[PDB]
Amino acid sequence: MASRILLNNGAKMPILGLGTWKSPPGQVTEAVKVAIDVGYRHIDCAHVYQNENEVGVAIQEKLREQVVKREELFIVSKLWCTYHEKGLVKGACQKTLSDLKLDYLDLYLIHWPTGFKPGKEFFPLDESGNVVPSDTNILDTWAAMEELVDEGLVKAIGISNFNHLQVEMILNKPGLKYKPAVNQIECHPYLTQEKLIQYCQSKGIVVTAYSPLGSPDRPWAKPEDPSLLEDPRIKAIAAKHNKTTAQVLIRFPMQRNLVVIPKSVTPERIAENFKVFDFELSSQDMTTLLSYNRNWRVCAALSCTSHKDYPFHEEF
Ligand SMILES: NC(=O)c1ccc[n+]([C@@H]2O[C@H](COP(=O)([O-])OP(=O)(O)OC[C@H]3O[C@@H](n4cnc5c(N)ncnc54)[C@H](OP(=O)(O)O)[C@@H]3O)[C@@H](O)[C@H]2O)c1
Repeated sequence: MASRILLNNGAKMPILGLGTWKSPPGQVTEAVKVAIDVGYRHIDCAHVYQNENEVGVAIQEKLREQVVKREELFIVSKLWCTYHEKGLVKGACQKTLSDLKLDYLDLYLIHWPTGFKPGKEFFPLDESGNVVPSDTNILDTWAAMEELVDEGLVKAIGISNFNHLQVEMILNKPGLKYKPAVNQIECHPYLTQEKLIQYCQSKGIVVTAYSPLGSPDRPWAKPEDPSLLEDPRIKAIAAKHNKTTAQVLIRFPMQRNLVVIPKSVTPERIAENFKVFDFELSSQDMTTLLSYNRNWRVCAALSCTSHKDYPFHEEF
């Protein structure tokens, strides 16, 4: 298992990174510090997570301690939906850079294909409970992302939560300057993403699997929802390897040539979750885990189902 995957800009992206959604500001600094100590080099961030300042504190400390240098880190962030207007993209990226205390990102993603009404609220809703969209489109937002590469603010650009037709839109764009390097999508045994992964990989786009543990901390979880970490069939695979269920769930996407970004703020779990380069899942294990697909999404953006660019009406 090589620890990095080559992107279309010649850079190498660590296949195991630390997620930071719902890592509270009061805990994320320690989380990132520990992660860096134990070998994480890739950190997945976003302005919408409201903790980039505190991620930045951790990175700054570890740079100053001489634990890592900047070139060894792979820092990812994402353009939030309220900043899809071409005139807002650079300022949104620069806010992220200022909070992270960095002068470039290794990768900057369009967080969702859906643009929302610009304003202070991250999720502007109307009386029907539906999001208020913006008059933005994928191709113009992409052109604004491209300018960030041209200006040296980001080394690579990509997308997140795009369906294959939305990816195709960018790929077919007249005058395209940079292909998306990465599509970051939800992926785990209950949402195995065979078709979208095959599509992206065939196009030279690296896939990053988010919510690989099934995001048990997600805010809209219901008591009846499937729970991957507690699935006894996965516990059984883990026991056979003398590993934890999380370790199996992290190794699974790695063996599909995906990048994976498990989130924790708990130091012991951060360290444990990285110990996935000392075992292999068998063909039977992989097949069994793939067979658990139920097309069950934890991140279905249910307030956005009427947005013109909602990604999940399409099969993939
Ligand atoms: N692009 C997008 O739209 C999008 C959407 C969702 C997620 N993401 C990215 O993907 C990252 C990962 O997804 P996620 O945060 O949704 O969920 P996840 O990584 O599937 O699961 C995170 C949860 O698992 C717990 N956990 C972590 N390690 C564990 C272990 N060894 N044993 C037991 N529980 C463990 C964490 O608890 P503690 O933290 O309390 O230890 C947390 O509650 C996010 O943080 C974010 O960076 C992106």
